[PDB]
Amino acid sequence: VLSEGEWQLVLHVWAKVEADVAGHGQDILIRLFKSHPETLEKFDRFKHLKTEAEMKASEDLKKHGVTVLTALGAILKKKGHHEAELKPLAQSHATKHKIPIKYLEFISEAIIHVLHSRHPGDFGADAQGAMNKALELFRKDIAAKYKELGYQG
Ligand code: HEM
Repeated sequence: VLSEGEWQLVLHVWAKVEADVAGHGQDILIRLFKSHPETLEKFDRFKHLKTEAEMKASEDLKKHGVTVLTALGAILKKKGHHEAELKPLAQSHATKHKIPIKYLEFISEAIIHVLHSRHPGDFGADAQGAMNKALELFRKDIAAKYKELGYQG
């Protein structure tokens, strides 16, 4: 469980992410799709994109970046009390999208890389540790829902 001091670090940087959700979304999806190409194959709507330049040019990709970050933001601001927000997400990602838990680990690492690139001053090692802990909590709760449904990972 994160302390109140650790949640503050998390939400202090997230308030900067929120100044430009779309640019953040874009960087994070592209980082993920380049680092772990197998993730790109889950998206019929993106599968055609072959280069980084094509990814950067895609308005639909940018739109879906905002979608993801806005959902994640709603969860982070619950400070761990995120039952109502998490449930629908695990359900669709386990059963409809077929997303292994391992990919949620990949996208976590993309989020931490981009926050460190864009926000060094607010994202020192103490902030990075807090954000890793929040993302682990997110992953741990989703994984429990997966298990229930028979999809664990
Ligand atoms: C930070 C974690 C993630 C969050 C907050 C998240 C959130 C969302 C949201 C809110 C939607 C739209 C509503 C829905 O269908 O449930 C969505 C759709 C989807 N997500 Fe995620 N997602 C996450 C991770 C991922 C990852 C890691 C992948 C694939 C590697 C994935 C695959 C998908 C797919 C295939 C769709 C449907 C897109 C479409 O065709 O419209 N998601 N996600």
